[PDB]
Amino acid sequence: TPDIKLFGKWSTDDVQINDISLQDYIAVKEKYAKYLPHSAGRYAAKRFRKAQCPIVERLTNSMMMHGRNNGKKLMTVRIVKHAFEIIHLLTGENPLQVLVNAIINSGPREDSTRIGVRRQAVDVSPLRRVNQAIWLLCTGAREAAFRNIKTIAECLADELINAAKGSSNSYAIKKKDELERVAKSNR
Amino acid sequence: MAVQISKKRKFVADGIFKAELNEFLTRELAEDGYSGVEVRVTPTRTEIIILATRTQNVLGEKGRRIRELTAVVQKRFGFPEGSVELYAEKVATRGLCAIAQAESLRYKLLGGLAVRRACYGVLRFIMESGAKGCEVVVSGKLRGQRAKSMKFVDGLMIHSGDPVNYYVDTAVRHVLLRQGVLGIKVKIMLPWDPSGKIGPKKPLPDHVSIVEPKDEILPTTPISEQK
Amino acid sequence: VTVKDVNQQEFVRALAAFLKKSGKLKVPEWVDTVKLAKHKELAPYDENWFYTRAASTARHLYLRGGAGVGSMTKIYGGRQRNGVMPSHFSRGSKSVARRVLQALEGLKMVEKDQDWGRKLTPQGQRDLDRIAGQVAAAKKK
Amino acid sequence: MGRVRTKTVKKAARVIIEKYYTRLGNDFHTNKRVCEEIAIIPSKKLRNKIAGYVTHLMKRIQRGPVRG
Amino acid sequence: AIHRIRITLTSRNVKSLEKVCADLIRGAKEKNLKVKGPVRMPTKTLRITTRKTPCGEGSKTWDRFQMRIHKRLIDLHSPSEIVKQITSISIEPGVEVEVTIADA
Amino acid sequence: PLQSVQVFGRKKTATAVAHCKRGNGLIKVNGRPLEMIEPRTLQYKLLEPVLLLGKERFAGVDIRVRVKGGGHVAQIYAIRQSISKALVAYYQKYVDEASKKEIKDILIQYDRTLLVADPRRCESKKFGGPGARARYQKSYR
RNA sequence: AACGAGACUCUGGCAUGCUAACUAGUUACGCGACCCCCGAGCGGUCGGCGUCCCCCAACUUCUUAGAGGGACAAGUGGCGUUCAGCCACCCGAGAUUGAGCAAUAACAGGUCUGUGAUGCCCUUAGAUGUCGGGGCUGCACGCGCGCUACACUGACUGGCUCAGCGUGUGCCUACCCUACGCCGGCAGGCGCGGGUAACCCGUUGAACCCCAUUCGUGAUGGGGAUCGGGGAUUGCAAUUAUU
Ligand SMILES: [Mg+2]
Ligand SMILES: [Mg+2]
Ligand SMILES: [Mg+2]
Ligand SMILES: [Mg+2]
Ligand SMILES: [Mg+2]
Ligand SMILES: [Mg+2]
Ligand SMILES: [Mg+2]
Ligand SMILES: [Mg+2]
Ligand SMILES: [Mg+2]
Ligand SMILES: [Mg+2]
Ligand SMILES: [Mg+2]
Ligand SMILES: [Mg+2]
Ligand SMILES: [Mg+2]
Ligand SMILES: [Mg+2]
Ligand SMILES: [Mg+2]
Ligand SMILES: [Mg+2]
Repeated sequence: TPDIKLFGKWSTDDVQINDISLQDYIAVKEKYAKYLPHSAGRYAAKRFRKAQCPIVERLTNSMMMHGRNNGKKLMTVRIVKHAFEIIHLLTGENPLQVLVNAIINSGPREDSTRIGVRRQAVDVSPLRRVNQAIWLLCTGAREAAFRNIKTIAECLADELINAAKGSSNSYAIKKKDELERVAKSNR
Repeated sequence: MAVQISKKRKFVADGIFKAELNEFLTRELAEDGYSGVEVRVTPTRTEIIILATRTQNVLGEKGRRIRELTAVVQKRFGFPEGSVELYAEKVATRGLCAIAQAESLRYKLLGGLAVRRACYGVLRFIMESGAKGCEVVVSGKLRGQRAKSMKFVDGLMIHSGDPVNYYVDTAVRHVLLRQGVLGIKVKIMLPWDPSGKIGPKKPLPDHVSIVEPKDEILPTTPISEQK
Repeated sequence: VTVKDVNQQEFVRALAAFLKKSGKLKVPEWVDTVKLAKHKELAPYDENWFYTRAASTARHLYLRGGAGVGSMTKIYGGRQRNGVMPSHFSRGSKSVARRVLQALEGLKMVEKDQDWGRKLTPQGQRDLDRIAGQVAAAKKK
Repeated sequence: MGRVRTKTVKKAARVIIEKYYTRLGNDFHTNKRVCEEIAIIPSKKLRNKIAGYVTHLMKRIQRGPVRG
Repeated sequence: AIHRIRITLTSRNVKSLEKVCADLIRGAKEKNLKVKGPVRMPTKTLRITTRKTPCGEGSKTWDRFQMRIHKRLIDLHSPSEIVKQITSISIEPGVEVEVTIADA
Repeated sequence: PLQSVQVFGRKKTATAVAHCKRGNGLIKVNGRPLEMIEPRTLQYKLLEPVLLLGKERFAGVDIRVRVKGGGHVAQIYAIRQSISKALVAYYQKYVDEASKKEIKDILIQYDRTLLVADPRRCESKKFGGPGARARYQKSYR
């Protein structure tokens, strides 16, 4: 620990990416362990510099969207913080493993391109699998807590939980299944 | 005031003064080859210098014109009597001052001459006096009722970059005739006088130049001669 | 301990009770019908707002001498929403800040400075340091 | 990108080499000073570009001879 | 006797201003006048941004003119006669030179 | 015998100067302790160097930091870079060389911008748009 | 061979190397003083806080601004007719900051309402060259650039804590930026000072952001149109509401 940063409280060892493709594109442990999801981060400089970014800072960045949320990142770090504690209560598992499983369960691996309403099926790159997973997971929390009495932190944890426990009750998994079904039709 | 004007207003006011004096002396000494003023505020006095090509015409008979000029410059700008002091001077190599050639061509055209003949005469003069290049444009109703433009270029001429703030002299002059105005534009390139003041120093940026030495001998024998 | 070594949001909270524990620091009469700045919409929630603002003004005078009313009203100035037109920055209320500084002088806590302005007395630095020590020893910082 | 030198740089470097062939070496920070002292380049960026092409030419003249 | 005197120069051209200030420093130091080095105050930048066209037609382009005012000051401890001796020589360009008799 | 060193850090027009001097602990920025710098959401950000080199390296020095410029987040990075740039400079003048190149590598492996500032600055606005790259809305018909 | 491109100029990034500074500072202690034990201790000595006061202290790290330096596809590995060059990497403040300037030829583009630039035509004393009043703002409707919102990633009320580019007393022309004391809920008023400015406003206590209260999915405490009544200031004059 004196040389192992957790998150303040969440240990980042004993977290297993159980995919062979999506690893090397999910920067959780052993070199990307950091105290906070907030760095200067000149990650948008070259083509693939983005995969070296910690995944929690890839979610913190994507969560601040739709107009009156742009640049409000210190508001977007406390959201992830309050959500990880909700996740640890509702389940009991290390809240980073739930995030990794949710990212794995919601990135589509087949998709379709408009060509020549003609579409043709193609297979998704791993980086695009991670990007689509993050975007889908954030949009679900956004649309779930837009006029509810529930808070953006309860619904983000709801989304992550229903995604890691593949249930089709999360917005991200309904959307994945549609893209892969529409792509299977156009096969 | 008890506390005088601030530095910003002071410098802006100096510039406006110089511009108005230059306009005034332009509108008057045109027929005498006026080519610029140099306000040199010296201890105890405000000295103004007028370069020109015909200095006798500037001062006149015993200096009546020059004294009238001192008089008006002292009346209009509010100077204490005895301060404004004015000098005339002759410009060397008049063929390289654009304003002089522009006004010369304007009066040569105002007196009746084939516009091509006049433009080619001034081109000849400007290039003969020593100049990397010149360019004279005349725009207006030349030979008809529809306007046109006639451009006479010669030698080298640059249009782009910083080296154009020096290395070129530009002059634009209107000339009114029996039917509408004509526009005269003269541009000249100064021929890089090193350490001199007929052109600029500091040669063109893309002008790397190499020197070649000698006195190196290949025949050699290891002799150590003493002194 | 010093005043700078402790969380200031609890320091203001303790000093407000200190001020509203003595009976001194006579408040104005218009305390219940005043908006506190041009750019506000309602009266302050907290009924005993004058003691909190006196504590705030005192802790502000501890940190910079010679403040005077025209700066207290800049220290409490914020944003004004002009309805349909864009928002701008706005000053606090001179009457409130002036009455607060006059009520602090009525406690020997502050004095009018040598250059024009207001400043803490030696007796005010002591009352702020004692409350700082009390706060530090309370929360075991 | 760019990094394609211009004829004003290449001709200057070729002349500098063809006259002072024996003063020029293989390192850049010395060729820079040599070309600074033997010629008159009216800029510092141009000086660096000329001295950087001189080095790339010298690295070739040590092999088979160039044709300019 | 001795006096604390302040010279101030200001102009729109750096080369000639620095040349004048340096020659003044030298020509005053050679007589052991205990000069105080030049103090470079911030450079002022007047800016005027105008429309490029008369008449209001065309694409909406603009021109950005600007003037720059450089300022320096020198401090000397010397009799005023020597100050007027040294300050009134070799003033080539349109730089200003102001002398004040007591500033310290 | 005096023994001290002053260094600086920058991030987006926000300078932070740190003065390191032989003493005991006491990393103090602007007179207040390091645990009470305004945004406490980034509390773990200006604690990283000491949480990286251990409390024992900051045991013979007394660092005092002063900050001025930028905003609430550009100053956290200034402080966090300045104290590291200070401990690395104090270890290379009054201690051995390997003793400084060890902590230099410990710091520069976990994160750059702890020793090397980054050159990103705001870009200028151009006429014809609300910012540097955006343009106003085009309108045919 | 010439122009344009490039070169060029301004700008942003780096120098614990140089030059040198009460109209900028740092550190030191000379200090002196306030305060609290907050530490050993006693409370003193040692310390801790200070935009509290001084130095004919030492210095230039931060500030200022001048001179030089520094980057060249220079080093290393691939791909290249082994040429011009391209990709990757080490070292590095940086390996692709941003603007200014810009050619020949042309358009029945815009400007006679910028001009004591201007040709021709018109008017010239019952004037098309001056004062008072009204208009340029009128409203069934069509269109363009935009501001504020549709709320809980929020509104409200308190507390806390950070900028940079600028401008500032006007000649005809009469008006500038404001400190601090008092008075008033507020807009605002009275009284006395500083500044022609790195000197005074000013250490420019900016907003979003940060930390705690109240609200609770209801066109609601979201939103702030429309309209009634009252109070100030600028001005010679406010109605068709100037602010
Ligand atoms: Mg060219
Ligand atoms: Mg160019
Ligand atoms: Mg913007
Ligand atoms: Mg050819
Ligand atoms: Mg190679
Ligand atoms: Mg490196
Ligand atoms: Mg460029
Ligand atoms: Mg063109
Ligand atoms: Mg016109
Ligand atoms: Mg006409
Ligand atoms: Mg008009
Ligand atoms: Mg009239
Ligand atoms: Mg009228
Ligand atoms: Mg109109
Ligand atoms: Mg438009
Ligand atoms: Mg608020």
